[PDB]
Amino acid sequence: EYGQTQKMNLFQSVTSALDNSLAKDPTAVIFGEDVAFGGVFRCTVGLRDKYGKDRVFNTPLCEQGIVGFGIGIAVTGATAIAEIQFADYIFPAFDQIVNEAAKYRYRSGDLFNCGSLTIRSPWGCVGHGALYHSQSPEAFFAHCPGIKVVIPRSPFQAKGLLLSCIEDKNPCIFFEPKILYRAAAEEVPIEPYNIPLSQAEVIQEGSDVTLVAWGTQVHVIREVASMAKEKLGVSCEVIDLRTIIPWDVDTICKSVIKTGRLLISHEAPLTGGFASEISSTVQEECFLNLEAPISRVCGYDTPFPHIFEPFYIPDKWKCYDALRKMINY
Amino acid sequence: EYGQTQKMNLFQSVTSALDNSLAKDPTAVIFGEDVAFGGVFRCTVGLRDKYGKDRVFNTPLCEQGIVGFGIGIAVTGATAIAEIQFADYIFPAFDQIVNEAAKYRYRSGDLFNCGSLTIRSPWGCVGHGALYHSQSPEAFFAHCPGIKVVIPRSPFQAKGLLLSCIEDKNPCIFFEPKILYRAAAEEVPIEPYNIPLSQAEVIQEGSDVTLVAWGTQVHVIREVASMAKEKLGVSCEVIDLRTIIPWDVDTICKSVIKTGRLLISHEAPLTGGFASEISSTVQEECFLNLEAPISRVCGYDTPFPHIFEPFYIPDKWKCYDALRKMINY
Amino acid sequence: KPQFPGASAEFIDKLEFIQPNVISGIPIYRVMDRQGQIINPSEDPHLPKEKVLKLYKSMTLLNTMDRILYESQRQGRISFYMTNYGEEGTHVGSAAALDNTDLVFGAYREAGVLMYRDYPLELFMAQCYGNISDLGKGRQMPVHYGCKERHFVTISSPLATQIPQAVGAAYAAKRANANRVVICYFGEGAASEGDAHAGFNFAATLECPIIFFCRNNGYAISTPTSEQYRGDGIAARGPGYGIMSIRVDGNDVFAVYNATKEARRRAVAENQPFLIEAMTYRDHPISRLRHYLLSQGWWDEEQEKAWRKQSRRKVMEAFEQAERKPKPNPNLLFSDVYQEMPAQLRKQQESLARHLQTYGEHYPLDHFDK
Amino acid sequence: KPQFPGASAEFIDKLEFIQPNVISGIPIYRVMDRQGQIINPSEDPHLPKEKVLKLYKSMTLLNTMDRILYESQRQGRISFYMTNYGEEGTHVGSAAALDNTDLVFGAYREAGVLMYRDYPLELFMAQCYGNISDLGKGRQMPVHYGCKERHFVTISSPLATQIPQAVGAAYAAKRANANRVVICYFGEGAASEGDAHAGFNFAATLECPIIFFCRNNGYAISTPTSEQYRGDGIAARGPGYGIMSIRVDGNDVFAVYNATKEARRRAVAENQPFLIEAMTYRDHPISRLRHYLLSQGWWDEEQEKAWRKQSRRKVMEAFEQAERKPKPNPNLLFSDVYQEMPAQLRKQQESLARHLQTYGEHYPLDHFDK
Ligand SMILES: Cc1ncc(C[n+]2csc(CCOP(=O)(O)OP(=O)(O)O)c2C)c(N)n1
Ligand SMILES: Cc1ncc(C[n+]2csc(CCOP(=O)(O)OP(=O)(O)O)c2C)c(N)n1
Ligand SMILES: [Cl-]
Ligand SMILES: [Cl-]
Ligand SMILES: [Cl-]
Ligand SMILES: [Cl-]
Ligand SMILES: [K+]
Ligand SMILES: [K+]
Ligand SMILES: [K+]
Ligand SMILES: [K+]
Ligand SMILES: [Mn+2]
Ligand SMILES: [Mn+2]
Repeated sequence: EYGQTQKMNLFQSVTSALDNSLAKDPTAVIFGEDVAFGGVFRCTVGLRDKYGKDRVFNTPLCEQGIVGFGIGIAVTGATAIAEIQFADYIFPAFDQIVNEAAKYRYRSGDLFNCGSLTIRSPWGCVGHGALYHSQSPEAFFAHCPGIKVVIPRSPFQAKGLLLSCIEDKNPCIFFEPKILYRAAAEEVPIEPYNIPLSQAEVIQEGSDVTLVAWGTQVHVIREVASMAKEKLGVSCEVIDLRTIIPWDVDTICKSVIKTGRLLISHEAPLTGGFASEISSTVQEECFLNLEAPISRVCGYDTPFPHIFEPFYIPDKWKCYDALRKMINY
Repeated sequence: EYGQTQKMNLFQSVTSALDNSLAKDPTAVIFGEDVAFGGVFRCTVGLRDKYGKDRVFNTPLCEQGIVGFGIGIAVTGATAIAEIQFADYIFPAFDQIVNEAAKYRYRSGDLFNCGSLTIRSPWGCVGHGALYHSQSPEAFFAHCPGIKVVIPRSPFQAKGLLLSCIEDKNPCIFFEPKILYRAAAEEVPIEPYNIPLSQAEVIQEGSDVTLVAWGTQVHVIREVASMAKEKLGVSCEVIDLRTIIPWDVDTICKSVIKTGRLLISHEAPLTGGFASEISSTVQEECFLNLEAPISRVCGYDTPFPHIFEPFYIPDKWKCYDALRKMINY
Repeated sequence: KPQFPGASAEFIDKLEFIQPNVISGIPIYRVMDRQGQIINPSEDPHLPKEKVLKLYKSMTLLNTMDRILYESQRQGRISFYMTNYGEEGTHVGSAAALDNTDLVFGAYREAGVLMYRDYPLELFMAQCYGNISDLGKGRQMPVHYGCKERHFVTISSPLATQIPQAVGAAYAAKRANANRVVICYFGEGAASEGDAHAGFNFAATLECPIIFFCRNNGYAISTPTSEQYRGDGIAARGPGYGIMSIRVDGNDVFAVYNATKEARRRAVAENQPFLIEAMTYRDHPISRLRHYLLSQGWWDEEQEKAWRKQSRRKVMEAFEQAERKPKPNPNLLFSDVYQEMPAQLRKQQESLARHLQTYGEHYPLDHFDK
Repeated sequence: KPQFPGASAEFIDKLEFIQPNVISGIPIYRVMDRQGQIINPSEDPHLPKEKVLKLYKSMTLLNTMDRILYESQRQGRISFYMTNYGEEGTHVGSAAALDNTDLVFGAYREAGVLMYRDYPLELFMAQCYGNISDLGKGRQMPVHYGCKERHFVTISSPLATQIPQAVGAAYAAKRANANRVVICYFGEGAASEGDAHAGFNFAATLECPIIFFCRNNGYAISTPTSEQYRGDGIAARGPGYGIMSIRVDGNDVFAVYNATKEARRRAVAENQPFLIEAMTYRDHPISRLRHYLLSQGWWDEEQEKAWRKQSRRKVMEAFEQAERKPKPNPNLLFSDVYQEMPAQLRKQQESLARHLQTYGEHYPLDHFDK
């Protein structure tokens, strides 16, 4: 389908996407903290040697600077691939992302833009990351028209989605689930290929209930589907959202019109979490089809704890129990 | 009920609250850009003369510094009342608010806190503010456990809610609707009084539909209620949310169990807006009572425009039309 | 003898704190005195008469437009305005020392750069009125100018955000082998923002061909510089980042020109940042240049009168035209949020169209394009 | 003759950029050489034997604990650790020059300050293990220490955020007439953050009794200082903010002590900030102090051996105890988010309790308190 493949874990698939990008786009540069020696999660190994120190380089330790600097590169039309070392540390750049990058094209009447910016950042829980190496900030960014927010669930998906982000003519934030960096490998095409943005993927068809998640949590809901089938004889339709904004309203609504039930799950805290936007939209569009209340199985409304992580996360049991109750409603 | 009153507009009611606070709390200080001469919206007039330059003072032009500095004052137990000149400019302080202020008590096991911090900032549309003097950022903050977010609809409400914020033992963001600063005055008690946080107010009882808003948009929904009564014979229950987080789930759900319909409105963009959290929660709790889909009448998913403002805002006609359709569903 | 990677320095065997020199700070570079007289002949740029007249007419035309738009604002004809009074020389002097294609990032005091670059009066007006001629499609507040043709990046309200962006554009220019420099203007107040520290440091470590131009007029709204900083202004910060730095008299168009011209030359040749801090008031740049012209025999009272009349007429002609144009179609509030309009955003646009069909009487549709 | 409010300076009639002096930067203050010999007798603080022994045993005890916890981390007994190797002298030397009640803000290299302040081994361990004895209730990553009794504000992972907070606490101290100073530690990497520019500037304009202590060890993770800044380290930035500044040899506990003691004295008397940049490596502070002790006749090989044994035993005793304690009740993941638990948060806590009743077999409840 896509030419020769090799087994790659998620960090390798990121390197491959970045390599493909710099090979085909002579404007493209990669920068951030500690990117030059290959990055703290290895995502840029070999790239400075292959493409040159003027193209893969370290910045000072200043996230607001990293994003402002990336916006400026993109204003000249050059492809700027910025790294933020953990998603938890994207906040100092919030004003540059929200007030500047997201608004740049609109506010200038399209005289200027920063479409050729992509910000990539490790994201989500990692077992022991605690408050500042665990966060999933996508809902903060979801309320900001003018940026795209994209989160893959695997190495094949990561390379295709990241290539799309890099090439998309809008500033994109690409969140890489860091617990998957060295998890299982899968076959990934060596040459470039794209997966469309704003398109959810139905990974398993079903008829009784729709399950929606993104990132690592897709694997959790896949397992929940299996538990529901085996233990309850319930047929689950499993959907990976992939793009947080602009999101694929049509695919989710079509599924819920068919099943009549929806459960959305994410690691991020419940309140103001992106599940609230999906839930309220699906309720508006599929109201007459809803057999039970749409359920949200999310992280608790606390900071992300160190020793308590096993009790914090919306794991397969929490999702399964919510599902069981919804099936019984 | 509250002792002697005087007519005050919203800026005067803010000054009165701040005056009352500094009179009764010798630790309290007020600081930010241009606060010393009385502020760009007059909210601090006379306070430096009355209480001293060490208590009401200007900072350098640096929002991340203003909030970090306020957190430090609060860590010593002193009351810190920080001003951010427009809510649109709160973003440079996002990391200090979200990673630091909101998490300070939790992450230290309550060995340290910044409960005595309050951040006040002008908020919402003003007719011609465009992208950066119009914003309503409350949904960005709603996803951050550990902060409170409070928005009044009038001078009486502003002084009582602000006094509560200042005295509350948690870091609070108090958003002052700037289009109301010099709008109509009302009677406001001269002496201090408190309005509880996390408590919505039913301002008009009704039986057919529940309307929820906050800030200036409360006045819009009050008018919508009047239009619905006169034009449709529809009885609306009008609710001012007042606190965005932690929000008064119980008051809203009780109302919707009674009416069976809900319309939520806010100036902020629809997607990821706080109406999504209210809608998804009410749907979970009041599912069997819902006669029609919960409707959200919000700003569009664009930056806030200059010349197009009259067409952007969720005005009384947009709310009325949504309501009419919901009544007919 | 010290072996530390973080700094290159000797040992010292006695405890001595380093004291800032603020009472006698970095001196203020001057070329002409208040009577318009050249002080040091070896520093005279000897600009030709046509160029110097262009500096003078650019400044005065800006001042004429300021007067009229400021009055328009007082009447609520436009919603907002920021004047350039006292700024005219720093902007026209520096713009004259740039290449036409050098990229400009700024704030709301930079209209003179556009005026020097022959930005039409009709387009300054179009932006302030948000009318159909505005390429910004009426979306921003007045005085938020931008011109892709004249390499003047659209202004945004959040202070200092353009500083690290300017550095990124300069890095990209370096790679492109542009032989182009970027200039970035900001006030002394804005220099307190974290983004200023970001931009200065990145420009030095990443070796970018950028001029940082700080306008120090002693105030940021109500805040005097005594409450803004305690070092020797902004120029004294440059050397701490490794940035070559100078302070100039912002009322002296020649001192500004000379410093900008030399900064541009070296920034582009060496790929290193330069910082110019221009001192002004918030003894005027226009007066001082007029005195100079009057010495060369290059101006006189008759020419001053005719130009005053001609410039008022040109500004009035643009003003009247701008007020009479319609505003853009309200549809334009939805485009350019992304390059391509998302289906869900198009849905919102269709919902406005339907709404206006039914409730349009309640909207000021009179003067919007249809 | 210049009349500008933004700066105090003369005119100059020739164009001259100000060049940074980076090749011969601010010199490095030294008190003892690498052989532990005092270089300049007038600078000797002549600390008494008991205090100097305390400096030495604090450093070595920290080093003993580092060795053991670093091995524990390699085995996955704890999830994370940061050592203090090379940091021991800057932290113990500076802590010794402070008052017991002076408030400390820091980052993850500041454990030695707590060790000097007699923070129990059991509590360093409790935090790394997240066990029932941790007053932080197991919520943060290892090495994120805090102690209200010892005036050591809890560490957080985001770099530099504590810098403007430290300034606010110092402003409040000033008002309280504390006669207290705040010290704020950060690395040379962290100094690149916008919050560093915020803290330095606010401390100067608001006249705060604060010591900024920058640890320059030449690297921020993989990034050498050549990619971090281009001025003369961090000390050269101080004077640009109006901040009295000094650079010291961080391998010299006496130079650190002297500079911190004098900074504290003047900060508290004058209500002005001081910046100390301590140069280290990432010729060790412990070795250099040992040589000094050995000259005074204050230590010898027998005492070194007995102390090595005693300190290993004390650390081992704490280690074993820490590993055997249970973790806190999982309920504690809900408290202190706000002072009072919101009803909706209590609802989430009840939902976890119900969940664990039914699915508890699937949770590692074995070693959590009940
Ligand atoms: C981040 C941010 N904070 C605050 C403001 C409000 N503000 C608009 S202009 C100004 C003063 C700017 O002073 P300076 O940079 O010295 O420029 P000047 O107006 O003197 O030319 C302020 C505080 C803003 N636009 N952006
Ligand atoms: C805002 C933020 N960005 C990035 C990091 C990741 N990080 C943890 S330590 C470190 C290097 C810090 O260097 P420095 O301040 O020089 O301290 P040192 O480790 O040398 O003692 C980095 C980049 C972080 N914790 N916070
Ligand atoms: Cl502005
Ligand atoms: Cl600016
Ligand atoms: Cl850390
Ligand atoms: Cl730090
Ligand atoms: K992109
Ligand atoms: K409070
Ligand atoms: K700007
Ligand atoms: K910190
Ligand atoms: Mn100024
Ligand atoms: Mn370092």
